[PDB]
Amino acid sequence: MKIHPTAIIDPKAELHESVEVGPYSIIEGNVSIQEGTIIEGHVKICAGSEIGKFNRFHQGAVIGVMPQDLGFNQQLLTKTVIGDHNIFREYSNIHKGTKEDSPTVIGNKNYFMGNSHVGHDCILGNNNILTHGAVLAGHVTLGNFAFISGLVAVHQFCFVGDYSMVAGLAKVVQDVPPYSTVDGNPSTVVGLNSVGMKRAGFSPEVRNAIKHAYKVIYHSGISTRKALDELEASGNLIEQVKYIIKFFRDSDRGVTNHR
Amino acid sequence: MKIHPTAIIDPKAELHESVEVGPYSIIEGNVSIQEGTIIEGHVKICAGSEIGKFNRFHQGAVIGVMPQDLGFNQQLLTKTVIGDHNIFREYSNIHKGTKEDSPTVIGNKNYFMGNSHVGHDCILGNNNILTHGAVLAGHVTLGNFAFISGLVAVHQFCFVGDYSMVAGLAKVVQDVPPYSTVDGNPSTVVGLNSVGMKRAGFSPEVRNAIKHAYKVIYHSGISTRKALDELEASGNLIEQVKYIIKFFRDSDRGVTNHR
Amino acid sequence: MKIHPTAIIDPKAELHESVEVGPYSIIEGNVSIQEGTIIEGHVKICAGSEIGKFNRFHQGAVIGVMPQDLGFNQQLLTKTVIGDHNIFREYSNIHKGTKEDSPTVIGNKNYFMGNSHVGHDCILGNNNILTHGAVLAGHVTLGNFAFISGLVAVHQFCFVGDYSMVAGLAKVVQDVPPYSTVDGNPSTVVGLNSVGMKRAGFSPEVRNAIKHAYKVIYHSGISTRKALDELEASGNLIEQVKYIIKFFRDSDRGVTNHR
Ligand SMILES: CCCCCCCCC[C@@H](O)CC(=O)N[C@H]1[C@H](O)[C@@H](CO)O[C@H](OP(=O)(O)OP(=O)(O)OC[C@H]2O[C@@H](n3ccc(=O)[nH]c3=O)[C@H](O)[C@@H]2O)[C@@H]1NC(C)=O
Ligand SMILES: CCCCCCCCC[C@@H](O)CC(=O)N[C@H]1[C@H](O)[C@@H](CO)O[C@H](OP(=O)(O)OP(=O)(O)OC[C@H]2O[C@@H](n3ccc(=O)[nH]c3=O)[C@H](O)[C@@H]2O)[C@@H]1NC(C)=O
Ligand SMILES: CCCCCCCCC[C@@H](O)CC(=O)N[C@H]1[C@H](O)[C@@H](CO)O[C@H](OP(=O)(O)OP(=O)(O)OC[C@H]2O[C@@H](n3ccc(=O)[nH]c3=O)[C@H](O)[C@@H]2O)[C@@H]1NC(C)=O
Repeated sequence: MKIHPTAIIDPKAELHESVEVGPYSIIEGNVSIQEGTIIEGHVKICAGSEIGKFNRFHQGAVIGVMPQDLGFNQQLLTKTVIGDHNIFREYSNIHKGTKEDSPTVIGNKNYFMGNSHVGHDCILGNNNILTHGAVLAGHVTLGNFAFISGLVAVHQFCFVGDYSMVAGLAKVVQDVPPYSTVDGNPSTVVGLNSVGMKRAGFSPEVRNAIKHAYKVIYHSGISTRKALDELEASGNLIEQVKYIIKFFRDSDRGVTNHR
Repeated sequence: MKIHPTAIIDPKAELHESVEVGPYSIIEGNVSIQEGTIIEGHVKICAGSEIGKFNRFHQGAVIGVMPQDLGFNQQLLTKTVIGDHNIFREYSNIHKGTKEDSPTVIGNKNYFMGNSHVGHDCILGNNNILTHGAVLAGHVTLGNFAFISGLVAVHQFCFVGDYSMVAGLAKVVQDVPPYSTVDGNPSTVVGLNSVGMKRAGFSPEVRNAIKHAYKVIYHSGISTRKALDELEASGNLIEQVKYIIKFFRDSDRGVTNHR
Repeated sequence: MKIHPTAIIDPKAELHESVEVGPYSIIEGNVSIQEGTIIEGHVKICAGSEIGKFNRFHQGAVIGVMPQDLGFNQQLLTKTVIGDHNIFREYSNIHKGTKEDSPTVIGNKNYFMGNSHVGHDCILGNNNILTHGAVLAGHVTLGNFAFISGLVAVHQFCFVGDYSMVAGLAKVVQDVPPYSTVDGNPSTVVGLNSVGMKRAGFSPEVRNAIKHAYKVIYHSGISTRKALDELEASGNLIEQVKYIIKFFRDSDRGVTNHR
């Protein structure tokens, strides 16, 4: 329940009694911080921030700061929604939404390495890793268990599928498909994120069905449109594969070129 | 006119009366800060810094710090010259000059996104954008309205032309030509920065003349030297095109290869 | 001998009397800082940190922070060993070891530019340069006089040889061989780091023997295995060349592909 005396916390900020705030941190008004959340030193939590339970914010992390959008109205009250059990490492930088009804949303059990960045209006699910120095532009969506490696940049309006991986230094300009590994500049889909599926304990049967789905899509000499139709006409598919199909059809920017 | 009590500001620092300095910021001696400039928390403004009007320095921004030059004499009094209406985002990092008569110069209406870096002796004009995590080496020159995307690195002694764009993750080793888009590792000129010229309200006539100039240079099967001569012998050219020609001739490192 | 009043330093921390600690810095218990070491503002030195003589830690540098390893036990007492005459620039980030008997080790006369990162269990020798925004993963080893340029990422378990260079933006996934230059994504060995060998004052005879060694390895139409055997059967070799041979044989991940 210990808070450092040299912390500047607004009277109105709704901090749970268990919460810890370190030296020279600054918490603004219109802030909710729930149970078990530990804040270190020099952390800034900006107005609009709704932080859940058992999160950690390491030194210099900056939460709910202004959108890096030159057309954004700074007098607006916009939000940063953060779930439970997230870790924000040193100088990680999370920006709030650009509209009253579009917050920046982070789920549970995500890990933001030092100096990593989440732009305005990003939506992240659960158990994601954003590695050191990686930057998401505004309006980037991650599903669950995505691994984004160091110094990656993700273009605005891209989706990153569940259990996908993006290697160091990759320039992502289109969607990263589920269960897949993306790499390079220009980046391409390399193949399956097998290591991630195994780590996640996917049965060999599911992993093979995911493999067959992408064999059809990417390794059968037919267009993506025809490949998706073939998969469906094939009969009853597992939900992972239905998810792959949906992901391809709903894609806004399109899906990263295959290598 | 409000300054936070926990700020360490040198008595000699020349701050205007309107200026605002946030919690735990450190301003040194030999600092001039003009009217309307707002400084947030944990900002450091180093000796030699001449800051203009209506600038903003977000949390943790570091201004006029020592050159990352191992041969530089730290006892020297060198400057960081910053104009009006500039925005320096969280943990952005601006380094001072390496000589008494060569300051680091930033003009007006520039935007430095979080964790972006301007090396010693850089010269930047007006209305430029330095996107998140981007780094300019020492002695980098930007004109006006250059857009430099996220996690770009620019080599020392490169020039970046007006209304040019550099995409994520590009490794810039030679000049970025005016009105052009550069991308990749190794980077190349992709084509015209049409989006930027339109946004800037260039007439179709000017945009087409810029297009014709580069068609000759890059798309007519002739050497750059011959292409520039052809353009001039063509008669009276618009000033944008004369600027393109001058930019190519005055280039020190040469101009980025075309794709 | 001057320490700022607003610094939070643990009573148990073993700081030499000459040491300087700037405003709003935080030093923890179980910290040794030797003679002549200057710390600026907002620097954090974490438990386990053994800092030598005449080092400098610029504003916001974070030393001995927790490993970015999700399987690491945070209750463990692990170390960060730093030698003499090192410079850590603004917001540079050094992480401690993951085991009691495996510290993170930095030698002497190294330079860590702003926002550069050394992951858990890295071993660095002397006179190395880690340029702005560059990131080393955990278990990265650098020898002596390695120059690592801006925004480079180095994969876990890679070795970087003496007097080697890695250009901006390079994605390093295998070893960087001694006296060599590595570049790109995917990165390759470009050739010899001649500039670095000359700067270091290598005689033309040694530089030529290094050149001949790599000519055999990389420019004689024979496998690396055969090339190394040929070099040895050639007779008495200089120690630089023996070092090249050893480096290739002892390599864990293998050595970066040649261009
Ligand atoms: C181009 C290199 C970029 C380097 C960036 C360094 C950032 C700083 C990081 C450091 O500070 C902290 C420290 O580095 N953290 C890492 C730590 O060093 C490492 C221990 O060595 O454990 C993990 O690395 P992991 O690679 O996840 O486990 P491992 O090495 O056993 O797996 C080997 C291969 O598995 C593939 N793979 C893994 C997962 C997956 O889902 N799919 C997949 O194929 C990957 O491509 C990888 O090449 C930690 N997480 C991270 C994010 O690094
Ligand atoms: C490889 C991806 C790198 C991602 C790096 C993210 C950094 C963090 C950024 C976030 O935090 C904040 C947040 O991302 N800021 C951006 C914000 O998200 C976005 C709203 O979505 O508005 C702008 O993006 P813009 O791309 O300028 O406008 P828009 O998306 O409508 O234009 C589409 C295309 O126009 C081309 N183009 C644009 C200008 C030009 O002159 N020429 C040109 O061709 C570009 O190549 C681009 O692909 C904001 N500025 C910036 C710098 O991102
Ligand atoms: C892709 C560009 C990446 C830019 C990243 C900028 C980071 C911020 C940096 C700034 O803030 C601070 C500021 O930039 N620091 C640099 C400073 O600007 C510069 C003065 O201009 O002096 C040095 O640059 P150096 O390149 O070492 O000396 P020089 O320019 O005379 O050598 C030219 C060529 O030598 C080759 N070479 C050099 C050494 C070697 O061993 N082998 C080798 O071949 C390199 O590939 C290089 O292209 C300083 N060190 C650094 C690390 O930049």
